[PDB]
Amino acid sequence: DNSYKMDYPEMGLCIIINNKNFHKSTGMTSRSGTDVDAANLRETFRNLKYEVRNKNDLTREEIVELMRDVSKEDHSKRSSFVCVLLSHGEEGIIFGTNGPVDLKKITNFFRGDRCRSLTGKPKLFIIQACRGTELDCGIETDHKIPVDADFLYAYSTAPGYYSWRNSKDGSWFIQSLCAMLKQYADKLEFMHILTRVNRKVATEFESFSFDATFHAKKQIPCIVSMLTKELYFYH
Amino acid sequence: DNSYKMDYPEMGLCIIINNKNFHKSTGMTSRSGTDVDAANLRETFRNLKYEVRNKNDLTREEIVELMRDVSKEDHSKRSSFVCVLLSHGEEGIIFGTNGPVDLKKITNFFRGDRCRSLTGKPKLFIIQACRGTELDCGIETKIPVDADFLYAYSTAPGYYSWRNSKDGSWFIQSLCAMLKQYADKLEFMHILTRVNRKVATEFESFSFDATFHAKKQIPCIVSMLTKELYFYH
Repeated sequence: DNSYKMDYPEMGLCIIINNKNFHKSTGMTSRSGTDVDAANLRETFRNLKYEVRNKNDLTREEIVELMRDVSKEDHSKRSSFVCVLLSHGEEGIIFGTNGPVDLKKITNFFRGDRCRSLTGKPKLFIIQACRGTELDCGIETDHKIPVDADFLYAYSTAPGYYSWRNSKDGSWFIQSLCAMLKQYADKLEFMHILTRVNRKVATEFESFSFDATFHAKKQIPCIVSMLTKELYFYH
Repeated sequence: DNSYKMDYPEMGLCIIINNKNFHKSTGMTSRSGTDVDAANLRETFRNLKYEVRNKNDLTREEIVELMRDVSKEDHSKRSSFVCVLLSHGEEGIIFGTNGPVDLKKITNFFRGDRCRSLTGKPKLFIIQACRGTELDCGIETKIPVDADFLYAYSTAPGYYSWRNSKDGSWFIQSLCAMLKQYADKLEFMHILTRVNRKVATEFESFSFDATFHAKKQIPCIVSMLTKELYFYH
């Protein structure tokens, strides 16, 4: 038994929180091309057999609340839990429409002692948001368990860095995560899928700008795993 | 391709920074039994065919200076790079014998653009050090310059890291055990996943004082790798 039990009646919920438009008081631009991401996500996870629920333009208060409700549901019949966050952010932070929520505040609702029906089941958080402003110039070659266990955070960039979005095909990371889940969810283990995602983002993408500052910029996502087991979507 | 090229003339360097004794001005206590870890790590990585270099009780300047030099070597004929840190720490920082060093400072020496002979090769950083003071109560029952890095932390962000003076630290004890048993079989991520399960299930703190009793720990895999990693073939 080196892999999670994924043959529970349901695979689980998959909450997509999609933030496109922010209050004038924040002074944050609208996130163009994000609805593409939310639609790609919804289809991908439907196919994996997740119970998808899309939420658009949520406030900081609305995020906490939705996470509170979802955490208090009964996940006994559910294999796992997934939560995708699409928005602006900084290191450790995602923005609701009216301002910042600490990621740790949304994730703690699910800590193995606050959501018993998820204990020992994989908690997955996919985060498409900036973790800072650094830009990657690239380089040429062309029993008891810990309450913090069973979490996986799949960030779109390295700590400190900007996360790139294309207005037409959505964010680099989500685009690549979906393509890769569709292609490999039936064969590969989840780390190996996210690893392939890393290569796709790292090698197939390069920013374009009339501004040399913002031009030719690269990106690598960042996989963060406190999973105790192998994770396969198929049985 | 899917897997890193691990058939260069050499596996690579495995630098082990092991700090036991700290300077009086630090107020820091000595890290009893840490040598057990350093020893264990030495045998393990030697058996993985790495050129192992052990360093004991380095200052913050010495650590930075050591990393700077290693990053300036020619790693052309080397498959990967490994550096293990055994010391006191805080979120994002490890301790020299005489004070703090930002981790980001030591890793930056090996950024794809600063260590050109390591570009496209796995850079592994294994960190046995606190990332804060929190205790876990537990519960019932062209490429990017930041690419090809992996961090094997002993704990989750914000948390303390447990060590047994005699038997070795929970994490390094489990890592070494797991590498010994599986480096010839599994891909690295899956090894480290076994490390998590092992630390999470097999270890539990004991104290006469409730504050410190029955505490748990989970390690934290941070991967910006772009390929699978097999220590063989």
